[PDB]
Amino acid sequence: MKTILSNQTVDIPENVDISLKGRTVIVKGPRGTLRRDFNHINVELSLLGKKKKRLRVDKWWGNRKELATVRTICSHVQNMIKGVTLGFRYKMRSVYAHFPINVVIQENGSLVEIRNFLGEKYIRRVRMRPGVACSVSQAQKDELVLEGNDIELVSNSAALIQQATTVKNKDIRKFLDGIYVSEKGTVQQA
Amino acid sequence: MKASGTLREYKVVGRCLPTPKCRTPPLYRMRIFAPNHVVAKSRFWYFVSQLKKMKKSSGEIVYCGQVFEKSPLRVKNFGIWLRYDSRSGTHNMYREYRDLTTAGAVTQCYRDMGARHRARAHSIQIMKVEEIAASKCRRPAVKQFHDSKIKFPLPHRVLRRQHKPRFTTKRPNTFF
Amino acid sequence: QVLVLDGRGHLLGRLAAIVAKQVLLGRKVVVVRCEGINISGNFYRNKLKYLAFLRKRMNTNPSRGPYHFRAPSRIFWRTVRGMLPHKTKRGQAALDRLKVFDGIPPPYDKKKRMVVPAALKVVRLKPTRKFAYLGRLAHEVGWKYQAVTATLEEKRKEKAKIHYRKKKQLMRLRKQAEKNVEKKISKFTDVLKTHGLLV
Amino acid sequence: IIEPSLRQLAQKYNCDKMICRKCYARLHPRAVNCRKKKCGHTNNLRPKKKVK
RNA sequence: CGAUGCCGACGCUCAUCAGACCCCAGAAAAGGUGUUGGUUGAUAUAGACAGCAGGAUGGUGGCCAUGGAAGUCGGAAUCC
RNA sequence: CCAAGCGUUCAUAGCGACGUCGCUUUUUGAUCCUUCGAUGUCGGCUCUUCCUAUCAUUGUGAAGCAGAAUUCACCAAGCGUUGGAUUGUUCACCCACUAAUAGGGAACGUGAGCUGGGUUUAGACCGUCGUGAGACAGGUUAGUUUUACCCUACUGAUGAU
Ligand SMILES: [Mg+2]
Ligand SMILES: [Mg+2]
Ligand SMILES: [Mg+2]
Ligand SMILES: [Mg+2]
Ligand SMILES: [Mg+2]
Ligand SMILES: [Mg+2]
Ligand SMILES: [Mg+2]
Ligand SMILES: [Mg+2]
Ligand SMILES: [Mg+2]
Ligand SMILES: [Mg+2]
Ligand SMILES: [Mg+2]
Ligand SMILES: [Zn+2]
Repeated sequence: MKTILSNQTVDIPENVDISLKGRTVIVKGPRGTLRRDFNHINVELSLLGKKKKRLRVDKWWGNRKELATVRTICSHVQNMIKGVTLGFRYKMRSVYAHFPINVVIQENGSLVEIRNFLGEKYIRRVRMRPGVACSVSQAQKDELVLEGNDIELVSNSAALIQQATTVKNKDIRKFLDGIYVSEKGTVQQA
Repeated sequence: MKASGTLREYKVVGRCLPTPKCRTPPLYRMRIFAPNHVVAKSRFWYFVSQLKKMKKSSGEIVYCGQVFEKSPLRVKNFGIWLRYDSRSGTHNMYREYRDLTTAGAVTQCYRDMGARHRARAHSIQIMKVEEIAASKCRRPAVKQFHDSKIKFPLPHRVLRRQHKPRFTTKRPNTFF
Repeated sequence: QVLVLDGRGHLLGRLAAIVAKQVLLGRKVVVVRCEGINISGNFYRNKLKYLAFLRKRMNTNPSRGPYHFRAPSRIFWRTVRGMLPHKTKRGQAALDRLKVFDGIPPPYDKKKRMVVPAALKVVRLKPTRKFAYLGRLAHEVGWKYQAVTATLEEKRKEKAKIHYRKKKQLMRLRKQAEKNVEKKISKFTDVLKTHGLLV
Repeated sequence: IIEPSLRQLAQKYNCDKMICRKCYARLHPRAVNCRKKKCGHTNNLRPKKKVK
């Protein structure tokens, strides 16, 4: 049954500055500027509140499927507020039994070379997504640190450098090797 | 039956035939919804024959009148007690509607069992219609209109009369 | 004396079904920009739908059986040809009035072109339903001149934006001459106002 | 040979899943219905056998 | 292809194999947290459903039947 | 499909009784609808294309997947699936190689394409049956395989608008 109104409301903090050209929410803050066009959802985004303390989304006459697109939007806008005010840090470890996974960062973080994965001679080169800066960290024997503003980019480049290192034609229950995302977090704390 | 047009709301009474034994039998009122009195008397006999040991030949129709609405200018909440058959079994139901007339809400119930359950007009058997207070309704599709300050926009006004300007210069507008 | 229909935003079978009647009514129709036409239903579905058409060839000599035109203009022409008696000299004469194009060639680039609101996608298609561009679909089913039509289209939009600015200018002048002259057109304006032409 | 906490990661991804007895899909641990259209989103799942 | 080029009514339905009208020209058992509508039964400010701990033991390692099965391999038991 | 059991344990890794629901027309039947002023009736050889119910190869999911080998399943018919002893064989069987030596269709593809070993005229032999002439999905041997120059299709060759 079509519901008359279904709406939510993200609460912007005073530190962020947000505007929208229709369904194109642009969010500017301490770390950058992120824009995510929502022209494929058919809702009403209102930048209500003076000084724009909050953003309110409305779906009028929406079936059950379209009522889902409400909280999805309100969660992407809060993941842009978060990735613009704090950042996205995808700390990830490397698990190897015998052959050490020798990883190296080129191009100032926009490319990763993985050598000696399972003692192979193929050097996996993985181009990062534009905006995602990988860097070997310290205090941890073998791990990487991915950093960025857009969670879709950070998480997808982590899925790229995780799926690149997969075991083939073996028993993936015994051959537990790879570069797995251990911790999802933020650049600066809160 | 066939729920043609809009159904009227008929009040049919009828009695068995007088005999030497029962010098006068009891009258039996029913509350039929049908296109016209000719179909209303036939559903009166369908029902009376399914309840009492009484047939159209063995009886007579004492009165078949249309009962109008007592407030056709007040939006009401009608609740109906269906009884219908599917391809496998027969089920009782209870459906609610917002309408102005009782026969209106019953027409909307025939078109609703037709839409949702593909039940032809002859499988359905209305057994009780009752105007319900807004605080006794159950279906959330009907409770949602019980608001005093209701407010909503018509958001995607698709252009009708697509063929009067059939060949036009400007493109259609849907925001209004 | 001619219809110039912009194919952008229109549905394929609805545009065809409407063109194939004016053409049969002795009216010369020119469908332009046949790569803006978009069919309903998700892309990959419409791909599998045209790939199945490609799979229907004459088994003994393919140089005879169904011809599968890969351009959007000729796909539209081919689908209008299904709504015509193209095996009679009044359906061949019909088809001889249709004239389909990709992009807007320069006979019709400088011409106001009509629209059929009985076949548009915004009008005929619920907003939450997917669709497939006939241009993209022709590119992924064997159309080669998509990247050429694209540049030749942007090179046109840049040229038309100048005309539209030189016309908003010719309408600011006229909107201010209708104020410098308002003193001596004051008697010719009320007569156009008491008859609903100028209100 | 390996550390047990780094073994918990790899087991969280490679071994700790559910399998659809009807299409052998690889579903997250808290799965009740398969996600593949080729089995009918069946509710007949099992745990991914643990290695020995 | 003659006739809806009605500002036709109300809902249902997304199919990466849709559907489309007596005879009729093609399908079933069994399924689905796809979605829509119903039926019965529970609990919910004596605060629920989720979500993030503790604690599951004394008798008892119960009697039983086994090479031994100790809250967990079998069976009547099934009480504090 | 359900799931009593099998599987050290554990119904569903892989299977599965008792039942039960379907698909196909490459098995044989049932029918007799078309053809008896004739549609050349078995195989093999040659040649094309198509099916997928996948043997191998590509990319993958699952195991009672340590590796190696091997089973189950998916998208998938692009590309392959052989050389020989015996038999007229289809089928079968064995040797050898191989990645694999999967199953099929097209008037049980294909005789104006071949062959003619089998079947299936007339000659003869043996066995059983019949008093006999003769009979035998019982063995044996010898036994005429015609025509395209027409129309289409296809292959190439002129040309036509
Ligand atoms: Mg192996
Ligand atoms: Mg057992
Ligand atoms: Mg004949
Ligand atoms: Mg002949
Ligand atoms: Mg012949
Ligand atoms: Mg298959
Ligand atoms: Mg043959
Ligand atoms: Mg022949
Ligand atoms: Mg011959
Ligand atoms: Mg011979
Ligand atoms: Mg002889
Ligand atoms: Zn599954």
